[PDB]
Amino acid sequence: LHDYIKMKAGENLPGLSHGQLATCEII
Amino acid sequence: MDAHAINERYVGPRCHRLAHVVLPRTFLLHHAIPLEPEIIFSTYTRFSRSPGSSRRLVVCGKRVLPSPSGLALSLPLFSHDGNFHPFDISVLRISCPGSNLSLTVRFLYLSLVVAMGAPPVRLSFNPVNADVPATWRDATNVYSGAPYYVCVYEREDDWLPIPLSFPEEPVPPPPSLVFMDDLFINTKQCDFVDTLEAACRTQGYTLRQRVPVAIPRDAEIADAVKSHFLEACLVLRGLASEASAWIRAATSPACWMDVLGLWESRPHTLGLELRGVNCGGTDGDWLEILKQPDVQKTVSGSLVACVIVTPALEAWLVLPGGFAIKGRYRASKEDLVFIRGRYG
Amino acid sequence: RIQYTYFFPVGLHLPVPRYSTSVSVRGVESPAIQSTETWVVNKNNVPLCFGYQNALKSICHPRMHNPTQSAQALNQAFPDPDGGHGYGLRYEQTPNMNLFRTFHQYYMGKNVAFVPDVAQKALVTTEDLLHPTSHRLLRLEVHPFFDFFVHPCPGARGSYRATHRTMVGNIPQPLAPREFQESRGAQFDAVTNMTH
Amino acid sequence: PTLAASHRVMLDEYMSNKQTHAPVHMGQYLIEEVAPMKRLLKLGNKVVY
Amino acid sequence: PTLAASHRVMLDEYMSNKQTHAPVHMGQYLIEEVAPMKRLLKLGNKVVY
Amino acid sequence: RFWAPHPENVLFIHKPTMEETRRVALGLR
Amino acid sequence: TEAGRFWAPHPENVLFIHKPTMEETRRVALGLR
Amino acid sequence: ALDKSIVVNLTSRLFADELAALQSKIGSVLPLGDCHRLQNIQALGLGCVCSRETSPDYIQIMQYLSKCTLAVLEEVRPDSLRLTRMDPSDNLQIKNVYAPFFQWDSNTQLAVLPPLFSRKDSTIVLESNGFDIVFPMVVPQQLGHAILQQLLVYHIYSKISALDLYTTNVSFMGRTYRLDVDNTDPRTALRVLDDLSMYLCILSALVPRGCLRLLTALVRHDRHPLTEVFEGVVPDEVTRIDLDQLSVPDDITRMRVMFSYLQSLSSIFNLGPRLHVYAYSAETLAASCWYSPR
Amino acid sequence: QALLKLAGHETVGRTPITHLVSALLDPHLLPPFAYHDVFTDLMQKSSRQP
Amino acid sequence: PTPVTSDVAYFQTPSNPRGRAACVVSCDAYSNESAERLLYDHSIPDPAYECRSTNNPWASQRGSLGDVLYNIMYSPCRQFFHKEDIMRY
Amino acid sequence: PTPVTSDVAYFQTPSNPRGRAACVVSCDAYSNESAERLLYDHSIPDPAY
Amino acid sequence: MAEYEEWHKSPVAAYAASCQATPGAISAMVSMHQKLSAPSFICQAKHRMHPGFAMTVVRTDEVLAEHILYCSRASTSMFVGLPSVVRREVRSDAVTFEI
Amino acid sequence: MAEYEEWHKSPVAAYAASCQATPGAISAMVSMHQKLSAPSFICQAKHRM
Amino acid sequence: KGFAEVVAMIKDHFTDVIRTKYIQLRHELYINRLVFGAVCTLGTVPFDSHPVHQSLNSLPVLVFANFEAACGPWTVFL
Repeated sequence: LHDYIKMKAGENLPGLSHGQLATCEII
Repeated sequence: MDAHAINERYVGPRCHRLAHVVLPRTFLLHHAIPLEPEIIFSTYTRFSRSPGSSRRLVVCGKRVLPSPSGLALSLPLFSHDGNFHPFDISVLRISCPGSNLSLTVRFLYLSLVVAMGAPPVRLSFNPVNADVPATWRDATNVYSGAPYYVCVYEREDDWLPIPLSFPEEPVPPPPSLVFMDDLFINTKQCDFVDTLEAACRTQGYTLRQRVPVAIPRDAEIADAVKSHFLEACLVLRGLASEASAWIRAATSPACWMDVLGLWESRPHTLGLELRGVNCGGTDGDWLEILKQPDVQKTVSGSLVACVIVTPALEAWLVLPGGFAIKGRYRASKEDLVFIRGRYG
Repeated sequence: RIQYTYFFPVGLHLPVPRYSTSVSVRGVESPAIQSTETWVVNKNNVPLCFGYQNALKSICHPRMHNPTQSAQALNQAFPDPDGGHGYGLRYEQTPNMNLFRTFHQYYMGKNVAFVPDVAQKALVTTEDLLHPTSHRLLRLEVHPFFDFFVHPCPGARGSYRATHRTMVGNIPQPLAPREFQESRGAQFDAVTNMTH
Repeated sequence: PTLAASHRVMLDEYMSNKQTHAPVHMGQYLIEEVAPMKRLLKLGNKVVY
Repeated sequence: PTLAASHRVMLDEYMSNKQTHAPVHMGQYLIEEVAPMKRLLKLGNKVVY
Repeated sequence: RFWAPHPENVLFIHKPTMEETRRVALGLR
Repeated sequence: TEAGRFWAPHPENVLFIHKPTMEETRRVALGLR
Repeated sequence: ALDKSIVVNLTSRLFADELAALQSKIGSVLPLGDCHRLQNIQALGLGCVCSRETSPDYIQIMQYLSKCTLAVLEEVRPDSLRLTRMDPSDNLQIKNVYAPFFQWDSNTQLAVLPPLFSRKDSTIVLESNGFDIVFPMVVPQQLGHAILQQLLVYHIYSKISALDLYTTNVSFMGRTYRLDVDNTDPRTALRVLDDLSMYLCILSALVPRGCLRLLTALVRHDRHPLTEVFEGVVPDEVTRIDLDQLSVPDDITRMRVMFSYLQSLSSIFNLGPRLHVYAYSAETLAASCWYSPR
Repeated sequence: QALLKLAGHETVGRTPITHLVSALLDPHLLPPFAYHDVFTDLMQKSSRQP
Repeated sequence: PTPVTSDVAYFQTPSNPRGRAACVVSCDAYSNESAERLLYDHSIPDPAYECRSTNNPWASQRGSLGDVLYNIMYSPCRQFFHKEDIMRY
Repeated sequence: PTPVTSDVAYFQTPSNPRGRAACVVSCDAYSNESAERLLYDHSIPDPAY
Repeated sequence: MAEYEEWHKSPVAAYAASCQATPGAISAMVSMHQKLSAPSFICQAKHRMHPGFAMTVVRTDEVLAEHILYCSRASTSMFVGLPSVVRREVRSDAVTFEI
Repeated sequence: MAEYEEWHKSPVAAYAASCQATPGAISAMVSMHQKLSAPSFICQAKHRM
Repeated sequence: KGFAEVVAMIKDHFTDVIRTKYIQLRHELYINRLVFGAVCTLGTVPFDSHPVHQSLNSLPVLVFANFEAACGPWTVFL
């Protein structure tokens, strides 16, 4: 089951258009 | 309806009589003939109680757009020594020039011969014409059971019917002489499986690896690979086909391969050629087999067995898991004259 | 001579909780009507229309209607597909008229149920088919008019073949939703002017 | 993108008041143009640059 | 084209506010003029160029 | 864990289930 | 892809038999036969 | 007199690897689009129709070649190709460079043919510009026709087949040479075979009967040198035409009409423009021909 | 009587266009229960062979 | 042609009609094995957005109707869909 | 006289009351057999819309 | 029955299993059986219907832009050769020189 | 019957198969048989029809 | 276009003429009828020189400039 939920979420980017991408969190 | 009158001037003289045949769509849906104008037809007949081969002829065919409707052809009939044989198959081979398509359509003469039964000097000018009227006569194919039409065009002719020379005693039964091909190949296949079952007895009813493929650890998987060998023995015995792999290996002048559809989940594709792989049996040569896209899915996947035939008529049964058993097709010298004549 | 490129859409369908911002318009608020046109200002400030009759010279064309041009490029796009379970391929005809025999052979010892390609698109919402967690639900929506799948021929590897959709409802929900079909049917009402 | 307005209303409202127009109404919508050239739009005598 | 309001209200709205006049209302319409000369329009004491 | 490939890996075929498969192939032909 | 590297301990091919799809194709094939 | 040359602008530059081929093939013949002075590379390539991405059309290349002018290289600069053109009647000096080496002599008769012995040899690439300059080749007319003889035989026996040593190879006296025919576009070569079929069956309806009777009296009585195409076996079809009586005043009205159609086979066996050579050297490989088109 | 105002009246060839605009009017779509000999009326009014 | 539930908020801002932006300037030099993953891969979202993968999947994918017609008069959709003429950048 | 479904937006911009634009400056020189196709040949759309 | 060789191709039944059963919903299904082909779209332009797909238009446009070119000092070093005159064509009407 | 030499002249019948059978649609059909002549136009321009 | 193309192009200029002779002459056909046409070669026009339209008393006549003239043998084609 843990390999199933990991399938539903997900170096992988070769290019980016608008800029250097930034992470967010969840509280 | 132009292709009848074209063939009487170019295929017409090179034969003895022509069999003008129009194929309806109900015949076309059964044999799956995709009507494009690129199609090259080729015809040859397979004799009986004689050395069986006639030369190959190219016959032109055109779609008839609308009183029947469908593909129109003309089949050659051959009269050796002044008469027809009743049990004498005329084979129509359909193929495209570029793509991978080969279809064999087979007709019998008794469905055709019966269906025919009811100052400067002048230079002549004789063009092709559809002026001659047609008389549409019904028929059924014996092999498939799909109806096809036969034209009879108007021209020691009305006095005599069409000559037939029925076979003489002692004779095999005509349910067995009509299907001469499907009872010859079936006994070669049933003798091929008996070499594989004899090869288990000398090894102690075992299956040894030959191809290095890792197997996930479950006891039910080890029982599943055994079920692929027994199912392949139900298929290789039941298979009796005109275009099998070992037949192409016998009439070759290279490994010949055909995958199988186990448990009827796939239709069989037969006669796939391994170009550039020499099946020598050494461990260097199995890697050239593994570069093929078919052999990777016959072993990593499931539900597909695979048969690889050498030009020396030695064949392996490749199972999923890398397991293989060496077997041998037994063809005598009298049998190779029978195969290279009618087929190759 | 600087040469730009321009684009503008036509004939869309907004989602269900429809909203407004303007206060000057009173006559187009009803969600039963759907626009089939857009207006583009010309060079000399003349507002030109754009209908499907002005867009008919390149929809009705056999390049738009054959997959042989398309299934030879998809075949070189993914050359070794997983040959799937042969569920909805064809009709295996058998000489039976006892349908209770055919009913009973198929459901007797079945233990694992298959789901086809197209039946697992008609339950998906309009956004999850476009979400990047789904390849196979998104890879096989190649063409609008047609519908692709995986065929076991040739060999032991698969290839892609094609059926035609023939209707509007055979387009799935994530590409033509439920409320679009209702608002399209209300346009069928007011044209022929029938009474229920 | 250019001026697209799926009804006659939205194109004849963006001409009226530039600021308070709606990009999205209930039935229709408007793509306000973002173009590397600007022009004078004269639909009557109202001018929206 | 000239001024042509198909009812008395539309001409009395184009006078009262030049910008937010309706070019086309539900029943009637108006043609705002695009003319090579452009005049003053004194109807009472409200003036529209 | 996977098994390691080796040319001595064997699968023992039963004698009756190979002959009971031989009975079915006779009838279907 | 070398002759001396034939019997690798982790070769590139891995068997993967999906046992639910194998039972449904046996059982239909035992229905027709 | 008449002062002529052609300088060709390479649009950016060119490398030093691809210059080694354009320097090695100096003094060769290539066609170009229009008779300008100043010129881009996109007219000098014969392979604007002999493309890589599509299959070539060997008749259409040769059919292209009687249209265009022909030009001779003399100098190569790494930004500009300097050539010289060929006026329709002009004594020039040509040099024999071409790699399948066929010896010439004085008073031979040349011909300009598409590259058929090797495609990759006669097509050098210039990827500084994204274009390939494609050379033609000059061949004496004993093989100027004898390749077009072999090429028209091949397209007949491809449709019948769909052996491989008789349908492809070209036999000059002494040697054989394999053609470079693997992937062609014969849809404009079968029109040429549909233009033999009209002239050939007309020449099978007015065959003079006296010449038919001389075959009956030669293939079985004496032994001519070139009657050994046949065996002693005469065709059965010749006797099935022979049975009508002779007619001397109707072997003039058949000979004169048959003679007129053999002026017409100079319309389907055409070469390109021709080069009448009048002086040749053997150890300099330099000829001096006389250009005259048609 | 509501479908026939969209389908028009003109013909391509022998076939009317009402047999082609909507699948509710194409007789090759059959109603999924037949108590009558519908299978033989389909063949004599069809350039599409069933 | 486009699915009917494409977004108006896409058509406001200057992007290409593919759904996935063809800005191949951003990727690495001469990595043609890696420069295809922007134009036709769908395991990642597009370089424009981070919630959806593709606006119209009838024109973005390999074999789709953008790759059928315009990818090999004048066509302004030859600008955006041709695979070889974007890999020059 | 003019049909009741004549579109009002035709009357906003300075065209002519023919319905079709009659700008014969645009066509070729000295071609009376080709300039007539602007005025009366109703296969093409009119040069305005 | 196989679902791919069929007129009714399963997403039809997904709509009918999620309706409201309202007299407006009957008008959807009658208009849903619409032959999504080429010569029916003609009959969805004579009545201004909406076929089952939206589209995106793509254009081009041209501008005669009068440009400004700036160039700094001594970016280029020139080399000017000496001119000459070459004769090519002799006809009965003209002799063509070119520098 | 000859459809061109007749009072009723088939586009009448297209209105009959497309009504809604409203009491306002009756008064349309009374005014629909209005004689389209010259000395009938006087009687509609008096009452401003 | 050179002589190898025009003989293949004149045959398509007389497609509907060859069919309307040999069908018309199939009840009786003579060997001296089989010659069908003859192409000469009259001279060369310099390329980029255009023909000029001209009407004379009317009669529209094209006129070439700088036409140098030659001759040629009559060649049969069919």
